[PDB]
Amino acid sequence: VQLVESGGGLVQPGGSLRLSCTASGFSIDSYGFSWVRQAPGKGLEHIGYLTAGGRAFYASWAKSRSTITRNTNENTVTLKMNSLRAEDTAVYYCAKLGSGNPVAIWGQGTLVTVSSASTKGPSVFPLAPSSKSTSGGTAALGCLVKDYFPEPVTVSWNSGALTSGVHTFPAVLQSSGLYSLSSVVTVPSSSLGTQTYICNVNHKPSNTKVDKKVEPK
Amino acid sequence: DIQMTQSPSSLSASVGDRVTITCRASQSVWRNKNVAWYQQKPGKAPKRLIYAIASLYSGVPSRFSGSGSGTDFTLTISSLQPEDFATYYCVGHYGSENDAYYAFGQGTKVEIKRTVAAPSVFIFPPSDEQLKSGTASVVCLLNNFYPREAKVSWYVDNALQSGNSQESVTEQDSKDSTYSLSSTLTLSKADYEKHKVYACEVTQGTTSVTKSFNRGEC
Repeated sequence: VQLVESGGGLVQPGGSLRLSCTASGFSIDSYGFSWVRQAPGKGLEHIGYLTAGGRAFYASWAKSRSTITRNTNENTVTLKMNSLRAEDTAVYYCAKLGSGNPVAIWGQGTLVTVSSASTKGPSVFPLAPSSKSTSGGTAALGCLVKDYFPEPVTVSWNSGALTSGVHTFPAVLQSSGLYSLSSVVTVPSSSLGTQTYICNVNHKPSNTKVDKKVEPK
Repeated sequence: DIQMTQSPSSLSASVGDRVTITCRASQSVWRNKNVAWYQQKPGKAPKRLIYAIASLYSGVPSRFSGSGSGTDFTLTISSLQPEDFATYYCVGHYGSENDAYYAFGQGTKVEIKRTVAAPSVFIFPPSDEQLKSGTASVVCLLNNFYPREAKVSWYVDNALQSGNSQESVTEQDSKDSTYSLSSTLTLSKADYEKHKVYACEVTQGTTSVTKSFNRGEC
């Protein structure tokens, strides 16, 4: 069984989000479903609940702008929220919460960024290790992912083969209103001349992927 | 209007400690039954640990247990482990003829206390590719340290910098409970090429460590 949120991404202030929750491995009318959101760094906020009986119940704050419905033929439940403001930026989750039932099902969530800015893909620069180590048997290297919008970017190393010692920092909002982050990894200093290190940067909002080989300088 | 009042808002505990998190329901929980506990780790969706007050999901370790009597609901971690770093939330459901509502607790941020660990400090010059485009990002990395508090200062030809750097910090590591931190100094290409010595100075307690490079030298 799976739940997958679709829609979302960049939305303009004053507009609406239309989020769909598609079920796979079971029927959507078999359980009731909630919509939950979480603004970046903040707590969980319940939006509304659609019973398996089809009736919608909303948290008081959300009743005036939110409509939750389901389409059995598509196997989906849908959240509509109009009159969006910056404060509506959040990861939106569809979930069977299972507070008293043994069955709980969650989606991965989808980030909705409420902004009038345009999408911008990242520039990717190496954070190169020295050929001759200056830090013992363990060297650091990475990739600077600069000037993108909206979030998120994801970074993997060697297409997922390298995960140990990786730190992908939270994005920082720059004074330009564009994001930047670095992803770094520590590796054996002896491996530099022999092991290849490639950062795989994906910025799905701009349908852009960058693969950058990071070589000693 | 149904509310779950969760305490403490945060706590610091050592590996092996017993942790108790409490949630007070503003009313009878559906049928004094619809309370669950969720655990959210950095970057992930919330994961349900406990349902129906005290039933442990089979994918969750037995170190976690839920209890409830009256309006008090309690999550107990019997022997805290490093991987338990997370924010924990209670959730309650309330039913009625014309009412089907959920309320989340505000969350409890569980931090792992551990021994002091000095950062490994690395400094990275801007790439030649970035410099061609007109900007210079200089990156200082503080890797795998504890506690979180560290003062990072930039010096350019021995002049203390102010207002031209930003920091980012990771969440506590799920295996060794350390932090890592980046400080990024941003200069125009023109300003970068007017100076030679770039240094990041990292102070924790009685120790200051400075890592430096000379522009163009390697």
